[PDB]
Amino acid sequence: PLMGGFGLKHPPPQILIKNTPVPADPPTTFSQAKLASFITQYSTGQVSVEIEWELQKENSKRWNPEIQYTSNYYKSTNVDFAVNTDGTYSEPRPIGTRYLTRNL
Amino acid sequence: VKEVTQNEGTKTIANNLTSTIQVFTDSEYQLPYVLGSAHQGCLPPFPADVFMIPQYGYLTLNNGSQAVGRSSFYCLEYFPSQMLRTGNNFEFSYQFEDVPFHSS
Repeated sequence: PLMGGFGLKHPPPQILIKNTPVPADPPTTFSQAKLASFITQYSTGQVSVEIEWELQKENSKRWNPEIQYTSNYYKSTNVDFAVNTDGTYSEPRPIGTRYLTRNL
Repeated sequence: VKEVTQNEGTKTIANNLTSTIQVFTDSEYQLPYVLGSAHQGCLPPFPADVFMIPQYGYLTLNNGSQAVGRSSFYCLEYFPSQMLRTGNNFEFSYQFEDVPFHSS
């Protein structure tokens, strides 16, 4: 994929969900038209998704130290990747996956 | 293995029977692979020639003459190697991965 990712021919199947419509009271005399009056309704719940991953361990004889992703050592008004005073979560910067090195 | 010394202008060479050499093959491909750049130093075409073994070096990421943080430094003594004296010999075998016939 050009955005980056894992191109799949059979990707994870998309999951669709809907509230089953519940009609408001129909008239007492039959009518051909479909029922246009419904009960205002919504649902809530809990969802869980668990992905197993396969890792390729880094095996390298490089002598000197790598470059690692490290949080800022210096003080700050609030922790990065954590809530602020108002409870708003925030992610301060995009984090790529390439800090290790290999030989080309 | 032969030691050579200089006394004034004369030269003299002599066996050192206790001396060793170190040989390893990099079979995990963990080093800069510098073969295939068509450098000199191959075995001579003609079986009766004696050839000098070329020096190993490698290049790494730079900016100008300076080095960047991803620059790797490799210490070749940090591998297991086999130390051979004059009575010892060395061997290894290798099996090519399937490749298309060169079409001649």
